[PDB]
Amino acid sequence: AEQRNRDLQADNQRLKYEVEALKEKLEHQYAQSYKQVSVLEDDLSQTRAIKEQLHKYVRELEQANDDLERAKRATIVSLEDFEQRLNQAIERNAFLESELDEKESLLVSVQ
Amino acid sequence: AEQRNRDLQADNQRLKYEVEALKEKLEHQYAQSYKQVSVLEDDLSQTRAIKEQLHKYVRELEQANDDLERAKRATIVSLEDFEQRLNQAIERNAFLESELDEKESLLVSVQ
Amino acid sequence: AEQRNRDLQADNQRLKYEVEALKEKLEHQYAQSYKQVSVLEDDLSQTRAIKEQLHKYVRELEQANDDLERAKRATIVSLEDFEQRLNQAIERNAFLESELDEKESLLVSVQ
Amino acid sequence: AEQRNRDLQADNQRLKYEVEALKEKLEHQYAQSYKQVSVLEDDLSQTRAIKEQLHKYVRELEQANDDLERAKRATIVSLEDFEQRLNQAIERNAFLESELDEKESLLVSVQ
Ligand SMILES: [Hg+2]
Ligand SMILES: [Hg+2]
Repeated sequence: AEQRNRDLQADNQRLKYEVEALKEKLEHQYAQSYKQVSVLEDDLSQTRAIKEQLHKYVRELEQANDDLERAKRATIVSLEDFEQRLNQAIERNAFLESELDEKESLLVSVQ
Repeated sequence: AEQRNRDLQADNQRLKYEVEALKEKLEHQYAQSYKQVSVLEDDLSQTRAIKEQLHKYVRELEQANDDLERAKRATIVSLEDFEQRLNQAIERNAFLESELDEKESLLVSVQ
Repeated sequence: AEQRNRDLQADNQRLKYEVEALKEKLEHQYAQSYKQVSVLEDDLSQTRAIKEQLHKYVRELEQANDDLERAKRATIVSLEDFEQRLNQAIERNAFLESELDEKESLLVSVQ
Repeated sequence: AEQRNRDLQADNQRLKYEVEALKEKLEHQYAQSYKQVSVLEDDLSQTRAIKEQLHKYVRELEQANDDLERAKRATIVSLEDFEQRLNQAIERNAFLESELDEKESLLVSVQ
């Protein structure tokens, strides 16, 4: 009965000190995890920001590809209208030349 | 005087032939130049037609050069508009990279 | 003295429970923090890869752009060469006109 | 008698001056005809020369045109290469965007 009291007293003090030690590991572990979660949350913010920028980046490359398309069509068509004009000049020149052939036929008959 | 008759009649006959043959040489000529005049008139009409055609040729060349300047502008402008969209994407890319380094800085501290 | 042993035993049982639940909490928190840090370390190497890819691959666009500008500059040069030739064709033709004006007045003079 | 001798003389003198008047009409016709044929021959030679010049010069414009077409096509090849590279960039950066979405999910899950 007294033996038992003694040893209950001894186990009581052991377990109180164990509880105190663990409450302290838990407080360290906590402070730790709050700090980690701080950066996780920062990482989430910054990540979603970067994902929206990448999405804008894809949209912008698409727009550049549309403008490239337009450039290609603008140069070809502009150069095509020019050609129809030069072809009209070349055609007039071929006529000038046939008329010179007829003048030549005229002059070469002379004596 | 009789010696003189057979002589002057003999010599007026020679002149009559000379006249006859000069009238034929003049007629060769009068006919050759009649044709040449005709060719000359025709040459004048054809040279006038050819200068009018040459005038139309210069108007076409002049328009063709106008249209080529047109095509220069349309090519340069449309490609400049592409470049402005391309530069915009490239700027977006530069900014992504800057955000990723901001994020790398955040995470290098993790341990 | 019996009551005293009962009181202490019940104290000692509540302390032993508190000890198990503290150790259980510490473990489960250790394990969760551990899993968070792995995530962030993985996010670090991934960020470094993404930044290096965007650097490499933007270079490929500026390089195609370099090749575009070169081709475009050659197109302008050729356009401008062609404009010079057209200016010169115009001037030559002007001189041909004057010379045909000269033939006409000659034709008009000998007719 | 002597009356006839005078008579034949009036005819003789009348014929020498006919021969004179004819010889001079012939001379003026040759001055004239030479002037005409001279102009026609020179025109024939000038006409052939003008035809050569027009032909050489239209062939320069046509060569300049080929050269411009040559630079144009290299520009379109450049631009088509660049379209392929933008299409490749659109796909790559949509891949990266997906990676970031997957990372965001993982960061959420680990809280
Ligand atoms: Hg957040
Ligand atoms: Hg890495």
